[PDB]
Amino acid sequence: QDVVDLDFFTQEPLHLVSPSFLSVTIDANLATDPRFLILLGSPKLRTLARGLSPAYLRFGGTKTDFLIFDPKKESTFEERSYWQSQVNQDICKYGSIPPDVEEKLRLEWPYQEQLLLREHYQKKFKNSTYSRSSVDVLYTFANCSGLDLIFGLNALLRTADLQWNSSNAQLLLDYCSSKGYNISWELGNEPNSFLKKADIFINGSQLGEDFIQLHKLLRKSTFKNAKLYGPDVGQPRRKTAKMLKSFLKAGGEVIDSVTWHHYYLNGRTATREDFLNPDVLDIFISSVQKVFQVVESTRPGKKVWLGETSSAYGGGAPLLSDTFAAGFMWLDKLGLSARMGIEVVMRQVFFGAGNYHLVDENFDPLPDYWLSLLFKKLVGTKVLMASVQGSKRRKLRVYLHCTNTDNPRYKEGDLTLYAINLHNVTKYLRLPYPFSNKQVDKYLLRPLGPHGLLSKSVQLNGLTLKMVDDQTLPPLMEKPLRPGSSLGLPAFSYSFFVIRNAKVAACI
Ligand SMILES: *[C@@H]1O[C@H](CO)[C@@H](O[C@@H]2O[C@H](CO)[C@@H](O[C@@H]3O[C@H](CO)[C@@H](O)[C@H](O)[C@@H]3O)[C@H](O)[C@H]2NC(C)=O)[C@H](O)[C@H]1NC(C)=O
Ligand SMILES: *[C@@H]1O[C@H](CO[C@@H]2O[C@@H](C)[C@@H](O)[C@@H](O)[C@@H]2O)[C@@H](O)[C@H](O)[C@H]1NC(C)=O
Ligand SMILES: *[C@@H]1O[C@H](CO)[C@@H](O)[C@H](O)[C@H]1NC(C)=O
Ligand SMILES: *[C@@H]1O[C@H](CO)[C@@H](O)[C@H](O)[C@H]1NC(C)=O
Repeated sequence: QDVVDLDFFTQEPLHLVSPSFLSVTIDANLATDPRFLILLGSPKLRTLARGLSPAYLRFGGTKTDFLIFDPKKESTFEERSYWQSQVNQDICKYGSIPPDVEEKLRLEWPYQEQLLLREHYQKKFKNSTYSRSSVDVLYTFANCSGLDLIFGLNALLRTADLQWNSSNAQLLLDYCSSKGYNISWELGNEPNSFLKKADIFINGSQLGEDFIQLHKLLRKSTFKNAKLYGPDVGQPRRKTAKMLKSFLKAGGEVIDSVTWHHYYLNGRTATREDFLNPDVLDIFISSVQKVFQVVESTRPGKKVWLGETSSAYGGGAPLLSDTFAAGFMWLDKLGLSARMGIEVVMRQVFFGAGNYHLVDENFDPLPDYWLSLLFKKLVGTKVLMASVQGSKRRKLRVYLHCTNTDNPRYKEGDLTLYAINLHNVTKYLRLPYPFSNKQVDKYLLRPLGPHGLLSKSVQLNGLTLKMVDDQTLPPLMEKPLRPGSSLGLPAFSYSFFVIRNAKVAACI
């Protein structure tokens, strides 16, 4: 019997996630050579980013601590040409990249991506500077896409006696004020590895004092209520958890959320079997619990965010992080993050170097994009609970929220269920009373073509998902089911199910 009874716990929300729960990053290394930020002027990338609104866009990464704002930095032919074409034009409606500039940057980009990835793996970072125009590219991309920019400041600018030197930050904050920019801030990226990356050790008490310093600058700015997030530590291995604890004790008062990072695997060694292994999926739960321990003992009730996360570190697992098979880790991470109290999850990366990107080198969406878009359209902020009967929940993983209220097909009280089947056979889910004779809309994702799970193309209810054109996402078409029918989930797949007229009081 491959028929599994669901239990639903709908009486009240377990947690409330932000409307921006599914958020994204742009790696700070896109600014190593700032010409490549102009790729963010693509109308195709804008269309795709808009599909994920509301969301935060976090500009950060290892390079956050090797970037220096220079208000007099010279621009390049690419940058000068891009900005010259936007003059006297509504950039959000009509902005594009000049075709010569677009062609050149796209020819150079695969070399650049190799450089960025190898620089990362060798841990040989140099300081580089970025201009006012670079800031403007990031700001307008985010603003035109309906995203909220979070900008990571360089925490390795240091005085003689090991204190953060805030003078470059001040330059930047003043520039942003003078343009009317609504930006939230971070300081430093993965401070736990500063010793390896820069042979400077900054401990968490000191980093907290640095955050205190920054908060004081933000209070004196024209944007007095700008938000401040930190400390963007790596996942909570012993020394990292100790550093998080000391940081929160010293600087925990001035941060609006606690940010940490997670990757399941080393991209160099990850296997196909690891991507489908529920034991790999389950280790994320240990990371989450350790984080909440540190936070509850120092700043209880403080919001906890995943500030940078994906399948595999080192730029992603080649031939795996950009596939349908990467969806199991991504959907499960969202499911668990919601159910365990994480308020925002920031996906490394929307676009950029690596293959854990949502959108590729030709600005085409990967399967994880489509998964993210369907999640955004269907899943609401109120987290409920589901479970499967029989204590084999490892391979059939289920999550339940109120249906997204912004969705015009659905109404107050409707439920969105989502489910992952990691068995090698089809499973059938039976809804419990009082949801057992309802109209249900199915949204089943399956990979397209001969590579099966390793495909980079995906179908929704048997229709290939593809952008209509550069300005247009497709409709995501439900498959209505017979009332009372069980919910069928093929081997190695994932699906959403919207329970219509469910009338759940908690979702109203
Ligand atoms: C976290 O990092 C800070 C460094 O920013 C450490 O603070 C420093 O700690 C040492 C104590 O071992 C201080 O050295 C002492 O200085 C006094 C003079 O002020 C001198 O009388 C002592 O003989 C000794 O040399 C140093 O001043 C201090 N710096 C600051 C700015 O406070 C801190 O100890 C570290 N904490 C942990 C738990 O690792
Ligand atoms: C499939 O997985 C097996 C273990 O899973 C169990 O058996 C399968 C057929 C389903 O009934 C599932 O619900 C069970 O949890 C492995 O031992 C077996 O080697 C695998 N079979 C194939 C054909 O790959
Ligand atoms: C980067 O520049 C800052 C100040 O401009 C300096 O303190 C730091 O040591 C430099 N680091 C590297 C790795 O070049
Ligand atoms: C901070 O950095 C600025 C700009 O590089 C430098 O001129 C200044 O001396 C530094 N301040 C301290 C307190 O070290």
